[PDB]
Amino acid sequence: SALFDDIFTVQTVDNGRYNKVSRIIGISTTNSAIKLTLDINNEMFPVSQDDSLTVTLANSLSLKSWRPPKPTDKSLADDYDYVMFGTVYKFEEGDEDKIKVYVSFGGLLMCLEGGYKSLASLKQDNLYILIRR
Amino acid sequence: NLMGKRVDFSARTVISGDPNLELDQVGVPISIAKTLSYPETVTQYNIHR
Amino acid sequence: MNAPDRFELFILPDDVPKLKITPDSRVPNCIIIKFEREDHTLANLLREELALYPDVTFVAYKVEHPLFANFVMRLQTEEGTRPKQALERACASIINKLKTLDHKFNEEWNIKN
Amino acid sequence: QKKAMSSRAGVSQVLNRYTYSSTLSHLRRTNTPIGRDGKLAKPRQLHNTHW
Amino acid sequence: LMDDDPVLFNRQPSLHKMSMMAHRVKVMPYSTFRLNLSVTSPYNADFDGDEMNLHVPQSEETRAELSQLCAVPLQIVSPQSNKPVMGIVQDTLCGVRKMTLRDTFIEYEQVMNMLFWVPSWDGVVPQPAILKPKPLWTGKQLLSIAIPSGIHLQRTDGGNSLLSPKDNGMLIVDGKVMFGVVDKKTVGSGGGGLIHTVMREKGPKICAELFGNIQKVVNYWLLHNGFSIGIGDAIADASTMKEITHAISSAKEQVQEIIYKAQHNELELKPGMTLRESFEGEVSRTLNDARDSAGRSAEMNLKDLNNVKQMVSAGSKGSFINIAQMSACVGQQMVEGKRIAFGFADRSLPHFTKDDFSPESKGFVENSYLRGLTPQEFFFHAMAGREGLIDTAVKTAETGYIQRRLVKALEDIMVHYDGTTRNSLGDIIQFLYGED
Amino acid sequence: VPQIGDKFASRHGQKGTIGVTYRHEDMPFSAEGIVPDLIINPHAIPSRMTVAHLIECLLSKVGSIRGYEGDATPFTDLTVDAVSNLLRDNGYQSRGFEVMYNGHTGKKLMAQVFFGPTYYQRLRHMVDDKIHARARGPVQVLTRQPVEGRSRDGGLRFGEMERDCMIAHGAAGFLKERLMEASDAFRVHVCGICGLMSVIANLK
Amino acid sequence: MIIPVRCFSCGKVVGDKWDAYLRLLEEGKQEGDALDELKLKRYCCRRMVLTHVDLIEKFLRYNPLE
Amino acid sequence: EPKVNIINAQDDEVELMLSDVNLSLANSLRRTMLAEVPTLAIDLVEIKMNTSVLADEFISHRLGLIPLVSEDVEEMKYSRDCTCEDYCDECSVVLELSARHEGEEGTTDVYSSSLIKVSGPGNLNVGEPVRRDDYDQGILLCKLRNHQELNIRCIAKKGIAKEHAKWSPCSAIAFEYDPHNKLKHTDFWFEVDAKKEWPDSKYATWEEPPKPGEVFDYKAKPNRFYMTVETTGSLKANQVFSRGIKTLQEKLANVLFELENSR
Amino acid sequence: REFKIFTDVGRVYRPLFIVEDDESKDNKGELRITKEHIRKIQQGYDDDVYGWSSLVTSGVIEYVDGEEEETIMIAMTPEDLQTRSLNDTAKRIKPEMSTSSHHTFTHCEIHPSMILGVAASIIPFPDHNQSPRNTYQSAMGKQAMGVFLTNYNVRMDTMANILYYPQKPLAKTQAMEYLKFRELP
Amino acid sequence: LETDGINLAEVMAVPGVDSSRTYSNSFVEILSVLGIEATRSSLYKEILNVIAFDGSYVNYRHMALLVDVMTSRGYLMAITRHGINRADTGALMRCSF
RNA sequence: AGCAAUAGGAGCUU
Ligand SMILES: [Mg+2]
Ligand SMILES: [Zn+2]
Ligand SMILES: [Zn+2]
Ligand SMILES: [Zn+2]
Repeated sequence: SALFDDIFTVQTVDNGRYNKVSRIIGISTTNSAIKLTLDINNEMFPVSQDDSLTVTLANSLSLKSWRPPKPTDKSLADDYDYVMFGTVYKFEEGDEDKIKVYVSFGGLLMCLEGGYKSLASLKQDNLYILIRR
Repeated sequence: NLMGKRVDFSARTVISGDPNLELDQVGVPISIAKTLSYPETVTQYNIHR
Repeated sequence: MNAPDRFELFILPDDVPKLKITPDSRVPNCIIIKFEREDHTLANLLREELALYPDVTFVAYKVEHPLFANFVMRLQTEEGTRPKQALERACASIINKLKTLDHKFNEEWNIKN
Repeated sequence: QKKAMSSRAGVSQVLNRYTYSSTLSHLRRTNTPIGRDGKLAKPRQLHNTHW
Repeated sequence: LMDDDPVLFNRQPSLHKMSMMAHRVKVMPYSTFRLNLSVTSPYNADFDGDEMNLHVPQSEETRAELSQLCAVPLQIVSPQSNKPVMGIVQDTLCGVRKMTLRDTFIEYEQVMNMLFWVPSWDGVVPQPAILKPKPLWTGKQLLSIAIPSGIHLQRTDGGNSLLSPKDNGMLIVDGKVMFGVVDKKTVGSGGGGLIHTVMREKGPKICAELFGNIQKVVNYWLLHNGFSIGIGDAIADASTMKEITHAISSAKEQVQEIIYKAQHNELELKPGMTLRESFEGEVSRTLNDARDSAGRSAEMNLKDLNNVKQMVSAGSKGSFINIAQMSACVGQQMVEGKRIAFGFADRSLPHFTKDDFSPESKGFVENSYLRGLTPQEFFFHAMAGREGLIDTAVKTAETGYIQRRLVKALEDIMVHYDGTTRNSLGDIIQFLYGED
Repeated sequence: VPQIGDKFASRHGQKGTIGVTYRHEDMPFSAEGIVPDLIINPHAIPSRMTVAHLIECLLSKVGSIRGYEGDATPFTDLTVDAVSNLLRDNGYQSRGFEVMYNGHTGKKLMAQVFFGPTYYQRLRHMVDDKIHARARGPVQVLTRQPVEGRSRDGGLRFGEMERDCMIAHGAAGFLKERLMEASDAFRVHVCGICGLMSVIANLK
Repeated sequence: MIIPVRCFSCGKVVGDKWDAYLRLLEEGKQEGDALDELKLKRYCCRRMVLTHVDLIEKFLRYNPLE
Repeated sequence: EPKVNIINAQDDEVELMLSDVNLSLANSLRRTMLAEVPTLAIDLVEIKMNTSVLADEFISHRLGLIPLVSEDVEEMKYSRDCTCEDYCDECSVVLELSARHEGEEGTTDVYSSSLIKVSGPGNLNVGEPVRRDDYDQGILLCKLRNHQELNIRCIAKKGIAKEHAKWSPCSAIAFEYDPHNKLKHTDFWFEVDAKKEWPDSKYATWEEPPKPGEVFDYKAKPNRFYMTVETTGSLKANQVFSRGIKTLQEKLANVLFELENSR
Repeated sequence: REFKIFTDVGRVYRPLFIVEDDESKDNKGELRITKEHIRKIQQGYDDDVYGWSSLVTSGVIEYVDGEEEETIMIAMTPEDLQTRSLNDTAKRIKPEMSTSSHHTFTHCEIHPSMILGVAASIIPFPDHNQSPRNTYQSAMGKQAMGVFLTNYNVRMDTMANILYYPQKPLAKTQAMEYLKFRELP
Repeated sequence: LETDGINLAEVMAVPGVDSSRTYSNSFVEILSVLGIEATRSSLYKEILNVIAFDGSYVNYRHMALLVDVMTSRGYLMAITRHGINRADTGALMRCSF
């Protein structure tokens, strides 16, 4: 029920500009040349260098007016630690097999490279990102 | 007296700022709102008022 | 010369109701309440009490102008529940909490002697 | 009195009693009767010798 | 006089057609007039004593004329420079800059209040940017709620990428902010910004309501966040003070070297310019660059939590020169284009020696306002401020005369139904208006 | 009694009028319960560069805490650092910032607020001495136009530049109505042959 | 003119402390210590008493005209 | 679940820690005690002969600002809900002040202790101007020289601080929570380090400082509130607190009543 | 090569300290006023009424008009009379004054704040403001409600405003002791 | 080249000068030498220079209208009483100015 | 159902 499952190894984390927000860069451990840049809330999901993150991209959390979740219901986000919602604002079907996707998580930005055969299904309107560890 | 002249039905007072007014709204003091007037012809849609 | 009276904050006229309820038709099972002659003291108390109930989906208030002593409150609830009953429930809960607080303060003050 | 024109105006003024410092300042005021007929900004300038 | 009556509202002097505009009435106590704060720019008004005039139309033709030609929403874009004249100002700008920072998050209850505060909210709670472990909204979402849908804006600031490491540039898709701090470059009165776009796409009414939506949301957020400024916001740390004073000392040495070169007759003149005027121009260049460099040091020292820096970065008040003069160096004072003249015999003040051309003698203020001016610097700065006040007082009469003569010269000129531009005699001034 | 629209100033060129008044419970408070008499806007300091205003607030706070009068004579060896040292020795944040709470919610403010005593002045310009409206009233004998003066119940001048602005707006009817029906409109009879106002008219 | 009854900022009653403050000042105690003993702890209350100027003494010197 | 822990308790002030309550509740209590607790204050002054140097409305303002004993003011009625014409005995308290200087040297001070209660809804213990001790001289009202006289008939009525500050039972309600900023509700301005440059709260030692190894908690809400109520002597501190609670209770009961009786 | 003596009426003048400038005694280069003069001023008499005029006639203060001011070298403060040997990042840098090898001062300011007038003397820390704001305060302070006179009750004027509860300022200038701003705030 | 002083006709003739591009900042000289349309162009250039000196931008049509009114009669009509009141318009307009 | 004019001076906001 997910669009892009993968495991990433965090390379650099520039806390830097902000206080609650850090930008991370990570290459997939199983399929290199897949790069991931992602802004994350430090206070909600602190991340250190060389850590290993299971990163999921999904078009839904199921298995239009936001209401707080009950304990009794279940969704895909129940198995993860950090879930964000975003808007795809650029799909770069560019060079030979460089495909860049741009997602805006309320101003927290993400970029995802890789071959076309990995990110072809990532051409949507809105995307969820889920993270473990 | 010809290029410019004094006119009736005018008012003047200090201005203040109001974050809660709309852009095309002006807040008018009650005393000025009662001193100034508008002539409204009586018709069959506004006679009760 | 244009200053209104300082007692119109609290003295209710005879032609002005204390409370007036209208429904918000845009979203289901929501109501708009205007409290006349009240201010942040009651509004914030009620808002933060109601915001912690599971069955309350939306609750908010505003004082559109500081020079007028009223506030308006939007409250939505789930399908089965009615926002009015939740409003009475919140009022009763705050009343009970204040009664317990008063009882404990009086006992503590007596013990301090 | 009959030569009010060609005579200096404003040589005497009503003492300002709005507040005490206003009175103290009015009693120490000075006026150069250059007049406003003329846009020479030079005599209006704070000058070194004013120190 | 009753609510929603159109009345003509006016402040003198009425320099352009947007100094007198028609407003809708709302009756209030407390004998002042009340204005929304975004219309204070076309009137050139503020709230420190000003008075404005109100004219009541006495017939239906004049009511309709006011409401359909002079109404405030219709004057947002001006023909003077084909750009908007009303913008977001003076606290909503600073607050929206703070609110649309990348690391600004809002909990559910404050989000709920801000949504209810929006007059045009459609009753749909936006999904939070973060869903786990705690629902958090970013300020960009709450500001995008204010913007109407169907608006697209894109701006690049110094070649930023679509991933915007600095959170610069601007991207708006269907009325939602993807990245970019919202500051003067987006909600100001400049051309091509958000206000101009909404005016051109949606009309004057929706553009007028945009001001109110943004003002209300940002004002609530700033009320519950807070914003202040103190004596500490003008203070730079010790290392920056060392850098600033070193730069000023280096510039003083440079000026002393220029003086030595001029006195031993080895300075290189410039075309159409005397040796003394060349010396003065070079010294003025050096001291202006000294002040600019010290200001740059002070600006780099300021943290992102510095309140002066936040106000400057938002563009709502102050600029880099203000920071420089408060924290680093007031710099050189000019009277009538030159440095401080030798009002005494061969000196500026009787505390100096004869023929002393050093920066301090001829009106260089080495201190900042925070540090305090010396009596000499105080007097020189007083001369400069007096020159400014005289200029403001004296040029306005020439300007008003010029504008009256221009109006009388051009008062009878109208575009006619055949496209031509003719005067009252019927004579052609242009065969097509604006040539387009 | 001071009200909305009265003009007040501090001793550093910082003039302003009252925009609104809040009661004791509505105003922001510090943890000691101190509330301000007056809340001015931060955007008046940077471009006006009235640093003396902030320095004088800090000195006044220290003087009121230690029970003496601060010396603010110009061109003395006093510094902001010494004042901040005194203030910190008195148990307050050395830069005059305080943690204040929102009066409406009691929640802390995310930003700290520059807080302390300052000497303000009550200027002679009161709104109640300026507010004037006129519907109809006395006219001049000679011109039959509204008289001049607030005290005389006069009217406001619709001068030449107001006419220019109305011309730019293209509001011809409004301009005619300002200059005729809101002012000295009259009726005269002319001779259809000679075009002079030498017509003797007996209307009854 | 005459000592205000309340503190402007917070409303503590200071009108019953002016005479005690003057008595404290006669025996040499400096202003801060006198304000401390009168239990004025907030600087608003302190500046209420510390900055009062008693002008009624000057007004009372002109003979009553009745 | 709500809890109270009194830390200091005397007649004029009470210092207490409030816990297990929402911040809105604590702030509503602070606001109610500041603004909506009824007291008694002079609301109508009648001058018979005032030949003092002070003006009539100056003296009237000062008399209105005089604290009066208001212990029993809750058994009294607002002067706008009584059938009576010009003040009766049950919705008002009438005071008299007579002062006079005889002789041609010295100044006679007119104090608030010179106010004399004449009528009032007995045997209710309302009306008297508040004295700190048995030997208190009260508030300074005016000063008198030779042959100058003051003859005043004051009326005292029931009111709240919303209408006018003279009805406020409280001076300053100190109020704070979370001395160590564990919730990160504030964001400290600093030059070098925010921990050195900011003084500790007076209740810092009442809570454990955060450990260096600790991570931020996003579940913690404010739960302990330290507040110090002070009074002007018109009401006692426990009375101010209890009647603020009761006034809030009756405001909520009024809302509930309107809701139920709107069906 | 001219010597001009003026005894005209209407010349504006101001007092200065007299620095001893005779180049023949160890008393050269410092102020002629000493601690005996201040002791006499506090005493109120000389040790075999001692006021300002006695200082003027003893040759320790003199008056100078604008023309005479052309020929003199005024030290700003009594410390400027001697070059100091500092490095205080807080106190303002007193100007270097390095071009001139040896200063020969003839006068010293009594106090530099005396250049201001009556209205500008109310301003606290006027050297931390941009000059237009000082000018606006100089204009606006004359419109400030206070107590113009203590006999306002036996006077009959067209208009009068009296503040109910005037307060002296918490931050005060030395000049206001002479302007009575603390006596009639 | 830039110069002080003005002699347009003789400098335009000097060999080595681009005779088709010499320009003067005195548009009365332009009118005497180059005609009225070149005078209009020069007038617009001067007005644009004066306004845009400080970074101000006035839309083209306003300055175009101002220079077209000043060159409509074939000669330069100054914005003064000596220019405005020498027109053929009605007496009441001219007197009102 | 009816409240002078002309001057000078000081100020307010640009
Ligand atoms: Mg203004
Ligand atoms: Zn005829
Ligand atoms: Zn106080
Ligand atoms: Zn009764």
